[PDB]
Amino acid sequence: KLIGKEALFVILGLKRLKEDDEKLDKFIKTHVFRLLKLDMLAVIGELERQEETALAIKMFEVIQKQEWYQPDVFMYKDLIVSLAKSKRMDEAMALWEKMKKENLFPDSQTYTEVIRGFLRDGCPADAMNVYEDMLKSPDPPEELPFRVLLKGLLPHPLLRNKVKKDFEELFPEKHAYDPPEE
Repeated sequence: KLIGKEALFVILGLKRLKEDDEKLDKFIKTHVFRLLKLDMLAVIGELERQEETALAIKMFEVIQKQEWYQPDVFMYKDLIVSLAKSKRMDEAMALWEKMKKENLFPDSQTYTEVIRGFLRDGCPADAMNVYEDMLKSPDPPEELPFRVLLKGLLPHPLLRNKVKKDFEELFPEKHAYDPPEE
């Protein structure tokens, strides 16, 4: 992608001061608060990609305070997925709960990516939580998230069988000629 000069200066400075709480906070107040919207999104996106999740959480906190801020599912998705990839499952789940409270609407790929993230980290309970949220979505569920779950839940046949049963009951016709279980 595409990272401007101010955004790049901030990213290098945050990573530089990462372990000094004192210097970091002053740097944030001095160089990060003035960032324009596009540049803040650019900085949090790069931190998330690099899995500098502690700095990303700080950026998200600054962002929420901005005059232009409006809760966005993708902004939450990106952070949660970065957290799961860094094995901060509790922080990730907590952000997912906060997202739900803001009444946002994950698309199917969002449910699926979060679920894959939790399963990868060996957290079936968290995956199932997101799965149960997916079943309550306004949208009808797509099959892909079920295939992910059934393959990630082999070591946990009670969870896997429950998912398998939710599918057959939700897609009687589709279960028949296209098993996600298979």
